[PDB]
Amino acid sequence: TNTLQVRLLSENARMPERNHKTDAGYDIFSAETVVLEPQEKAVIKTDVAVSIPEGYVGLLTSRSGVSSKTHLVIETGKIDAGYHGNLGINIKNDAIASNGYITPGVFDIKGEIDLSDAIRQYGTYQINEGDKLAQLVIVPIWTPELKQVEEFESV
Amino acid sequence: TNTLQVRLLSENARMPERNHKTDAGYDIFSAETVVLEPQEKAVIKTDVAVSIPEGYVGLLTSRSGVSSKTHLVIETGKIDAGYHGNLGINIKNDAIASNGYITPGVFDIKGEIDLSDAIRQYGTYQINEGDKLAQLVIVPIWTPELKQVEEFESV
Amino acid sequence: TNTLQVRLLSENARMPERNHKTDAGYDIFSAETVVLEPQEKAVIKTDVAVSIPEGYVGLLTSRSGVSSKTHLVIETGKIDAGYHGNLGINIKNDAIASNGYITPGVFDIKGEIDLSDAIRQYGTYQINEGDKLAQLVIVPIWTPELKQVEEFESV
Amino acid sequence: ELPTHYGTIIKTLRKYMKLTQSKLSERTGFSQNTISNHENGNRNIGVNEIEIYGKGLGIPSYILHRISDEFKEKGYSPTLNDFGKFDKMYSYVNKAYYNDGDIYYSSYDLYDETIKLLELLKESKINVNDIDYDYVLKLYKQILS
Amino acid sequence: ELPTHYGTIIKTLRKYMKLTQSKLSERTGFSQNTISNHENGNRNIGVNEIEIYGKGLGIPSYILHRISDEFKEKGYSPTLNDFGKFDKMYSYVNKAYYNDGDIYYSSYDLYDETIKLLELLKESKINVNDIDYDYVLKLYKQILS
Amino acid sequence: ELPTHYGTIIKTLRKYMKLTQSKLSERTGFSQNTISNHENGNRNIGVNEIEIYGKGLGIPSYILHRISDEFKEKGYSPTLNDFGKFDKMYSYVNKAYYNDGDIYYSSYDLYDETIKLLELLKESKINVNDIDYDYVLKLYKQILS
Ligand SMILES: [Mg+2]
Ligand code: NI
Ligand code: NI
Ligand code: NI
Repeated sequence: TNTLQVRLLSENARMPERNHKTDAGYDIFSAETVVLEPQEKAVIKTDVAVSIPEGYVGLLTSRSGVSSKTHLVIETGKIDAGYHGNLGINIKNDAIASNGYITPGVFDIKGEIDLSDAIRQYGTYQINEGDKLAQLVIVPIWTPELKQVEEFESV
Repeated sequence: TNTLQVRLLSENARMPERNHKTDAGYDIFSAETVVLEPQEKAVIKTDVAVSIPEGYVGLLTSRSGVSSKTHLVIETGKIDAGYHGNLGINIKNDAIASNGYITPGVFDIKGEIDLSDAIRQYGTYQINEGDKLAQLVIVPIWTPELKQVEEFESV
Repeated sequence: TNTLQVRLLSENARMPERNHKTDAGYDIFSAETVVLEPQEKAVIKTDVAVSIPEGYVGLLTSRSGVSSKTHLVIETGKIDAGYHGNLGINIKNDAIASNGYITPGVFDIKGEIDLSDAIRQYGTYQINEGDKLAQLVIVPIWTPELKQVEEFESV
Repeated sequence: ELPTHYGTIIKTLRKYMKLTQSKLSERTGFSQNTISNHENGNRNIGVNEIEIYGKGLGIPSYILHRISDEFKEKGYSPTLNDFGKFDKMYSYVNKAYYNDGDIYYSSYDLYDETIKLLELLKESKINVNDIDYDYVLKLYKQILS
Repeated sequence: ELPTHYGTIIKTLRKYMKLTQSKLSERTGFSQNTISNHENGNRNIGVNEIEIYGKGLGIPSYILHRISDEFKEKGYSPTLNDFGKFDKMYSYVNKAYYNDGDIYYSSYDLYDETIKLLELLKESKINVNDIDYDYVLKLYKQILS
Repeated sequence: ELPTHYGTIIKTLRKYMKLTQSKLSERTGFSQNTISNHENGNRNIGVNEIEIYGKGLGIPSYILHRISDEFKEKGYSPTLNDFGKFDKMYSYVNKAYYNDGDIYYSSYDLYDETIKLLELLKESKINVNDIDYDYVLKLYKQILS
């Protein structure tokens, strides 16, 4: 039917966005504000849910500007058909803490630095509610029955 | 024909597992016991082989519970149609070693710590034979002939 | 029509290569020489452009020999249909710098060490023009219209 | 050839699902003679045959192998013995995994997790029949932190 | 139900694209009465309806939401006011993203980036109509380093 | 337009595969006149034409470019000269890559790896014809550690 059903789970949720009908993916937005010091990990809530149809998988994955200009690393999540809960973005700040070096500055998702409320390790990121953090790409799948064999054989 | 042929290469091999006909992937099991100190890398044997049919690629990839609650990082392997050898999981422990800190404790694939036979750097993982480490997702592919052009042109 | 259009953007560009008609991907070559000390990042130019047809996405991704025998980490780029610029490989050297340890040696893409012109941190890689760094895998995609719903409902 | 205790596993399961040897054959496509021999320990059963029994029983095949692993570690299967409780709890657990982010992204193994939830209840003399989804969900999140 | 200022956003946009209420309906499939009520502030508009207006106007839907976000931060939309300039600049910006590696791999948000380019021009009293693609491209790379 | 030494590469290869200029045309779809001019150095050959010769010769096209790269580094191609040995060895190497995990996950370039295996044999005066798959496999793993 060529439509994807979407649930907005809160007032902080943003409907996913697309530029161009031909684009591979839908940009996905953080619903919360998160501070990650170096080597810190989190799963970041979007307050969005989707219904991937049978025969597909959803790929929740990174964007070139974010991953090449920051140390934020996103591990591609595989969304099953029928997972209907809150979509989460699986993230690590893979900067390394440098000896001492402490600072009131925090980096953002564009690689820029501003001034924060506290003293932390140099290299800390702060993700904001509304940051355009990831994308969703949906691809078809093959899901066969398994057969054990002693030797492989022609189809 | 909608069946996938599988070879069990040893008595430590486990047949891949699936919950639900609609699930994207087949869970894949370690056939060996491996200790990885921080920043250590290995390709971990499964003692399983598969025959991916022509027109597809197999994706040997991570699971959300493992990658979000441990420092074990899996690099998605691309399995060609016609690769018939032992499937390997490409893994790094991306914890960083903290100064001294040494310990007899080792972390497992659930993020928990137990007591080991030796003294090692704090942050060391131990993977056990039978650990549910990765999944296999199979997707169709386009494999065209290449044409060089001076300028792009409409299809 | 089963052909992929390719533009060679310079004399350092190499036409992508494939062994076997059934192989998942096309090997992709660096067009430049780049030194990456530990934790250093770059987007490495190939001087190649492609025209991915509508309904697909191109995946610019790693090779098993490179990622399992070096610390070079490649983040899979998603190439949109209609992106016609220079293809770039998104790379980090994820070795950690060890205290002092400095050296005139640099590691290559095979994990081997040779002698360089300068003194740098132990763990530095040098990528050469013509290195077989990545592959390109092209998969079909679903690109539906979005519908907001209060509750999910059967298709 | 798989171990012979698979015969007991299939018989006891067939009985639990309220199916006759004839009705199972109707869904599996085995001969009634083959089924009886399978359960009696006559014929050894193969891995591919276990996949077919699972489909006919309406149980995920991997669960039969997990039961068998219990036979090998001890000499019997507590899970098989109290399969009714496992059924009830496994259903809550699946509903949680596919509907709650805290479970979906943290879970390691739904079967082992079902068993730890039952074992926790048993240790506090609580009956599975006298509790609901929301109680399990709160507990399940506790064991995943 | 979306805010009522969406009515103004759709009217002003409809007018900019040189379309009549009847002609928009012909492309959207709404009733002329529905469109008028939408613009007048009678009917509230839904998110799904905004997706349809976008398609009919030949404007990416997300842009309407960004304009609305300007209404909420200030009390009006500079972008909506100078939409002709935004159109011109957004087109250069898109041509750059899909044809130049330095833009494609570094860009964070094409809309915000279009606006920073306009704001830079305004601060140096330069008219968008008197410059070309190559001037914008050089500047755009500057703001992405 | 590609270098003219490609003409020699295609002639010598055509001859090695025991094919006539007429029979190659039958598989490639070039004119016999075109083929002769290609080999003689009359017509320059394009990259797209090299893809077609490869298919007709039953050789992966990239190999022709690698041979040409040998021409450019030295002034001749050792590989082309001893192409029969390269053929034999490249076949072992491919069988190893697609059937053994140690090769599949460690290999960097099958062509360069085929050549290092031949060069090692030559340095110890060993004849490629007098050894088997298992000897090569052991050696190949040695050069990948
Ligand atoms: Mg790291
Ligand atoms: Ni059940
Ligand atoms: Ni526009
Ligand atoms: Ni050959």
